[PDB]
Amino acid sequence: MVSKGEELFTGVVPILVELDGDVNGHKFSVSGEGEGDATYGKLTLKFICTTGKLPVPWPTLVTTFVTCFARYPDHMRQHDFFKSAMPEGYVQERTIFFKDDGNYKTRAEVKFEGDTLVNRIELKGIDFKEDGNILGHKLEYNYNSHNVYIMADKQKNGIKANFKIRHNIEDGSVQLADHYQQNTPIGDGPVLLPDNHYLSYQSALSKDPNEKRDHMVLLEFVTAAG
Repeated sequence: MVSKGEELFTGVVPILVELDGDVNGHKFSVSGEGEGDATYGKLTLKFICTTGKLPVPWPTLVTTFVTCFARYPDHMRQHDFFKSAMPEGYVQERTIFFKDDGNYKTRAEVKFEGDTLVNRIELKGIDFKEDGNILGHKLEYNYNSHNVYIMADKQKNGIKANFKIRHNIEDGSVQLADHYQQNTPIGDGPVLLPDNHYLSYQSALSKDPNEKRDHMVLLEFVTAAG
């Protein structure tokens, strides 16, 4: 049988992303739009900084900017927490510790508003070096592939994960961003709590040659595996 959650993702779904951020008192907002195709694990999104110049590097926000679009192959259907929580949705929280620098704390609600899948985020960053790799914009505009290990969090009726993102620094070195994550359903309904598994990610960042606002174009693929 097909679940309500699964059914909401059988075709291409429009996405809206909204973020209000404050990093060391540098306040900013970002809007994003695009589409997700969960059958292929495929996200196509464009983000705009609506407040002017983004005060942090775009790559540092990629993980923050909708895992309900992951491709869960048929044999893993009973392990797809993210879709099972829909349409009421889930809260996705992270702390992201930038090694030798500050940290982001993010809280997002991911849910449907009509036919649009919305990721609404608040981000708070503190303890950054005003001249470091983040506030000093020393990170390359690119992105590495990663596997993320997902575990059930039974107590919380959700999932958790921790994983390392390594951002390439302009001098050939790497800026580690250690991610700690917890997701919990918004509604009171049942969800699917998964066996341990992983998600394989690839992300490509580009620019729209006709766009004059500070922005990022993201093509991201995410597939579940045992």
